[PDB]
Amino acid sequence: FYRLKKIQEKKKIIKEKF
Amino acid sequence: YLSQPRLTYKTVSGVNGPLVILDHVKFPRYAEIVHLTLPDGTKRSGQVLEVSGSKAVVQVFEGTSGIDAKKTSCEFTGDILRTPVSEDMLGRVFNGSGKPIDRGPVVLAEDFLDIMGQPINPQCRIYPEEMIQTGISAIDGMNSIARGQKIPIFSAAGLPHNEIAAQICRQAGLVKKSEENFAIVFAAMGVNMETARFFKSDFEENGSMDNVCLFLNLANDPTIERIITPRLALTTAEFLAYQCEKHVLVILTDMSSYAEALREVSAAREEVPGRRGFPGYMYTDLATIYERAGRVEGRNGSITQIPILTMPNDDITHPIPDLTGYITEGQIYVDRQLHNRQIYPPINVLPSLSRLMKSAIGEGMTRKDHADVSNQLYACYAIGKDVQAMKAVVGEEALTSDDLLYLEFLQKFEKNFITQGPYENRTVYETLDIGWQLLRIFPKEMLKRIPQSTLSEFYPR
Amino acid sequence: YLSQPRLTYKTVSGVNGPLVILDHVKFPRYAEIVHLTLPDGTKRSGQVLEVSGSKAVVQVFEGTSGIDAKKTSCEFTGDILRTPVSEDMLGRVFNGSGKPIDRGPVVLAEDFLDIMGQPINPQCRIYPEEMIQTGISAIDGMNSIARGQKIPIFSAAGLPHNEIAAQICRQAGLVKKSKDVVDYSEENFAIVFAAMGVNMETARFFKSDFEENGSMDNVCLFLNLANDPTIERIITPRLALTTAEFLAYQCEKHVLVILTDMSSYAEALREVSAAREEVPGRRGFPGYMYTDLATIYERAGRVEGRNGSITQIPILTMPNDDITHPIPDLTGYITEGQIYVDRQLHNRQIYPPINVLPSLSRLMKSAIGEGMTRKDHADVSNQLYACYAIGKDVQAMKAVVGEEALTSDDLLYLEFLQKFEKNFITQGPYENRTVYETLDIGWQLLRIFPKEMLKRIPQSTLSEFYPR
Amino acid sequence: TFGYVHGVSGPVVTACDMAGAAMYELVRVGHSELVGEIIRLEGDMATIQVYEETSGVSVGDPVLRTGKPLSVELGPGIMGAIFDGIQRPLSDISSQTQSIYIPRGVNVSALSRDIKWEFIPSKNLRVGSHITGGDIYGIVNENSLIKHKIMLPPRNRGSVTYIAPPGNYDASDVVLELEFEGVKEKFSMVQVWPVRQVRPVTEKLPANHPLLTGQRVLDALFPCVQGGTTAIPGAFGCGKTVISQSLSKYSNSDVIIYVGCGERGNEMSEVLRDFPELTMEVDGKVESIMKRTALVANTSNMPVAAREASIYTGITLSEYFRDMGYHVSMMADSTSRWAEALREISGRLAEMPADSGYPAYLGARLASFYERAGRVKCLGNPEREGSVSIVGAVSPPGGDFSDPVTSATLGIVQVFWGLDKKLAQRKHFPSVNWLISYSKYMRALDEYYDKHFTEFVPLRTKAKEILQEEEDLAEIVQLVGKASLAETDKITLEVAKLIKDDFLQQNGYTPYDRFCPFYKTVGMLSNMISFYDMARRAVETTAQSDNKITWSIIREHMGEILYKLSSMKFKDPVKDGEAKIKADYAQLLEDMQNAFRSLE
Repeated sequence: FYRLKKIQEKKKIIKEKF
Repeated sequence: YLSQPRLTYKTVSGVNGPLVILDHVKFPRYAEIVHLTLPDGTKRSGQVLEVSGSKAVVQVFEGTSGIDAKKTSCEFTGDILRTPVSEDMLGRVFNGSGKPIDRGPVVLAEDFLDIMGQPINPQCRIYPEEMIQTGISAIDGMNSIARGQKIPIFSAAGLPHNEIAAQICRQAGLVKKSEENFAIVFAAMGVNMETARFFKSDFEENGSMDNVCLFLNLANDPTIERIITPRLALTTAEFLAYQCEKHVLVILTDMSSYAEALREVSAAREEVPGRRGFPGYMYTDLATIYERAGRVEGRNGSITQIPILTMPNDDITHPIPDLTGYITEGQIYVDRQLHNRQIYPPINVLPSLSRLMKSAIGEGMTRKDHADVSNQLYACYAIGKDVQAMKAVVGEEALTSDDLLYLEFLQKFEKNFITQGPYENRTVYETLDIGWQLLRIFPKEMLKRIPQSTLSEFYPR
Repeated sequence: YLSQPRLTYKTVSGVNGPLVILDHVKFPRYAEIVHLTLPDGTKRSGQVLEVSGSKAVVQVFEGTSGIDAKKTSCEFTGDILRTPVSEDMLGRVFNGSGKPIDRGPVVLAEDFLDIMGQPINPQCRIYPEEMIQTGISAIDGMNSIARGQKIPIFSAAGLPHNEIAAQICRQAGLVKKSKDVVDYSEENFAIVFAAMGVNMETARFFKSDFEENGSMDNVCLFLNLANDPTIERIITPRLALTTAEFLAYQCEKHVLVILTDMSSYAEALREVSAAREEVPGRRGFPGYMYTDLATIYERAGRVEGRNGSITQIPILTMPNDDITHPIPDLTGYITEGQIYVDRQLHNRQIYPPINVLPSLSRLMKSAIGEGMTRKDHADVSNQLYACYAIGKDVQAMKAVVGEEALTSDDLLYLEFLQKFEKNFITQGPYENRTVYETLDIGWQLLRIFPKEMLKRIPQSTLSEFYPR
Repeated sequence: TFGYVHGVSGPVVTACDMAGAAMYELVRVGHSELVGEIIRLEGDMATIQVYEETSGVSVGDPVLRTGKPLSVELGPGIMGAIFDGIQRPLSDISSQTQSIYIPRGVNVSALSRDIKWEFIPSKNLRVGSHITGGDIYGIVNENSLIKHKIMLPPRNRGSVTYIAPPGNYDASDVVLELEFEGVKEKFSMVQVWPVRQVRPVTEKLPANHPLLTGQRVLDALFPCVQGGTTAIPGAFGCGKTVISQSLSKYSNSDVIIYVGCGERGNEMSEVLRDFPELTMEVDGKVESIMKRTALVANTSNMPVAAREASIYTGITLSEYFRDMGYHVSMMADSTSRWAEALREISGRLAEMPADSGYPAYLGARLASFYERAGRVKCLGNPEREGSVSIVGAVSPPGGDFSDPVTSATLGIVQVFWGLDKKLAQRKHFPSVNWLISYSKYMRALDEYYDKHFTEFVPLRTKAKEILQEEEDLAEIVQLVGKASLAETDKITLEVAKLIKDDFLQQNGYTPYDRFCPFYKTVGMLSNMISFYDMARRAVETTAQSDNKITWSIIREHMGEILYKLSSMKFKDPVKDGEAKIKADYAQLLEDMQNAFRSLE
């Protein structure tokens, strides 16, 4: 669960690049 | 000396959980302290945790509530947290944050010391080997605690660990026999106030409130100040030890609540978890809490810690007992089974262990036969437990004489040695004599843990 | 073929562990070899993995150290990795990168081949039928293997699997000894061995064993130590496999590849994945490691129109003696069979400690029978096997209760277990047994029971052979 | 040339305006110039793992750059001193500050530049002769036990132009000077060496000599070679640190290096207090063992990242003394703390955890760290022969042995030892499990043991058989109540109990058995096996023919003799010469024989 949460947050912050 | 006028910014760019972000902050000072003015006027406090660019994340000691991004204000100190220390604080009471509780004043603070403290030079350490007089047979004789050591007690809910703390802080002494006295230090950790009242009453029972530096914290209070309280108490101990040439009996309670608060903070900060979900740096934090102890060159003072902790589910492999065992030398492990057997003091002797027998005991301090007596008693008790387990199924008929002798020895050991009572201080010599009387039941041949010379010298009585 | 001068860039935009991200590269190539020059002047190599617009990422096969944002150069050859390969590679030694380490000359290539090789067309592949002698008693007769059959060796830390590998590679032979010996002796076995994540002591043990055998005329050795960089292991196996392909399908010889410590390959791939921030599968290993193990385990079997063969004999370690650990499971889904060296047998000093119980070799189905090995073979193994399983059941029942409840049949099963372990399993260091002898030993171990107990055996065969 | 801080997060600091950067390059930060190392770079930005707690660095602080990676100093004076993770001599700081605290990031020299030392030339090297890197040319006597040797550093050669004559010179005083192409270059007695780079060697060599072990157990059962690798995983409570102390205290090696990773200063307290007291001689005068040992203390209060450095400096020091042509046994304590520190630096740098939260590269790092070992042949004209062994200590997370670190250490190491919680609960010092523990070097040592003792194999095989049989029958006798057992079972289990409570039990702190030699151990085991065998044959024959010898009657006959066999460990070899000990052993043997003849 923690690993999935971490990658989801990574994808999210990548999404807000612009 | 800091002739710099203070600052205050209103640029609150967000709040998420117990964290608050401040944008346009000018030249952040890391590990700072700030004060917060709520719109209605209530005061709050916190410490800056993270800084990056013109941003500064800050955690709040008392917890986020009511903070408005447009109305509240925040002002900046520019210095790490420094706590007021004072030798006159003894006999007073304060909350976790340090403010007075008894309608006492703002303490006149002999100095301002770092809350995080500082490490100690390795080479500036001296080993302690003075045995302390506890008055409990299960400690003096089996798990004798010496000065400059930090043995905790592993206890669960409903156990009489509080009374053990009372006894050890009441019947403190010196085995090696001017006057002596121990400057008690104690800080609660969110425990229910009934236990706090009981400790207070027992501390007046001691009759030396003038040497009782006390701190309090209740369950209903904010959780996150529990991260600060023990560090403040330890700073006080440092000040009273290495600046006033005094011995301090530092004692804590309920480290499980501390672990829980640190866990909640870590979860809010989404760090990498560990076993059971605990923080990775819980070990280093516990190290900063515990290794602040001992005695050093050029000082006659010393630091002794008794950080009793709660033990959930009576599981030895639970992370908090495990890591506390690693960081320290010794343990006590009060037993639930013995308390259900209606025996006091209910300390299991087998799982307990003290690592200071190497120098605390021996000839010239207590005797030339303490260590071998204790080793023989441990071996006999363990084999007695094993044969008891065997008898639990096999039955008395198929046993041998040795088995019955071991069972009788175990019965004598439990009824007499452990049974000590609530207010009957006992000397080291009496416990040694009692142990010898217990051991006398076995003839000399089967004693495989005693040297020949001592066995010939002392046994025939 | 390429006939243009090379190209060079200098824009380095970061280093993320064993990866080097960079910017402003025009018209790159996916899976393309890159050279590096450091400020101190040393040389290096890498592989383009990610590509996006002008920015691209690479992986330095020997790690990153001393690289600089502006004082390091990089060079793009604009070509897929082409490795050298010749028949002369026999008798040589190299590292993971393929450079010499035994003082010998640089490689002199006969041809340039592709590291990825190619997907063979399955229709050409000829189904194996030859059954290869091993000399080992547990493998021969019971979990035998064939020419071209890929079998792994499951083992664990501290187990003596290394000399088992030595024995299987040294005692190689064919079981068709019932004909003229002169035509039999012509056949040999080229060996190609690829150490990977192997300490010094085991490597020198293997090379000393090979020197004792005196078989370097047909041994190529690729070596890897612990002190070397880790990312070499990503490509080390592929080099050996491509050389094996060239030595089999073009040099016509019979080759036998050996691979070491595939869990290290999995660990290196997981490290690359951890650097590459892709979606992690179970236990953090990337999802596509299954396809990668497929691509590294498929270069086997013989092909039509030729006469060479390729047998894959990897060894892999199971952490904590686990069978449901990911890498054992996925390898089980690629490889057809298992061996399962057991620690419990090793505890009582039985060498080789091969646990027949969880072993399997599917391609035994048509590799044995009259004319091939012997008329009466498979049912003997099945009977021995069922008897062993039931004997282990009786042993457990003895543990639970005691010998008092055991019947005479249980005693017979227990003595069968004892003799089976003592004779059939225990072989010795250099006891090269024959197939007929192992069949005779199996009949001997069957003799202890009368006719009635055996159940999975034809009565005709029993009347034919048992009474003698 | 300089950078400015941008952000900080405990032990990591992001910086800016540092385009001229290279990873694993030393740096200094803040007004306290705390030492650090680059780990990540992107654009002009970077990140630095800081070897000191960072409460006191704010944004915009200067970031000084240097050109060399992490490095250490090698030369005379290192022996007998105490260092921390990044090589600070604690005595010098305690003298300078005259205080009991570490100021944050003090700039002290590793080796004092104010003590002069006698020097001896090579006696065979003249101005104009050619020399290659790795050749000893000078001898300095640090103390009467060790004669320090200096050799030309690698990547250096050519013909010498000047050598210092005999006399007293300090570190600053130039001693040697060589030219190889036409350029003169000077050389002092102190060597700057990067820590992460392996020292070159000539070739590797197998093991031939056994590493001495004080305890009877782990020597006659699970031995270790002088240059191999050992692991000692064990849960808390056992305190295997004392086993490490016993290893350091007594050993046939030449130099002992202890390093600490996150333990308590009390361990240091015992070792520093005790070693000056302890003393021993080899070829004459007696000298304290402190002169032949070096310490690297690092308590847990110290900064997190410093521990990795500390381990690396330890292996570097042991490597330098490996080049000296000696045998150096090191024991590293609590590598799990190193694993945790690496987990923490990664987690703060926000990588993706691989297994149990730990990074994806712990295995390769641990394997490389252990790989720096073995017995090799040095690279020099005096043709030295060096050797190094490691004793790593593992700390299971809660006693569970399925942790990734434990599996990796098991997979890399050659000798594995087992610690069991219940055995330590028994006060059965040491708590060797003898069931999961194994070694892989008995075969190599068989040549030595045959050449020098000529009888160890039957003893070992029979001991292993007895222990295995007792382990098999333990739960069996538990689940059948010792009712229907043959005499053979009873003799086996009781002699196994004798072996357990006498031969395995060994209190290494009582004065008479702080240390045991090999000959006494094999004598003990010979006596025990002879007793067991003679009892076995006697009971077998008597049961076969008539008048079966049950355990009770033979026990009545030989209660006195088995009591002596139990109490025979009470020898005190310092007070008892070996000849008298073996004479008493023969005397006991013939007593046992006489009793057995008296029975039959």
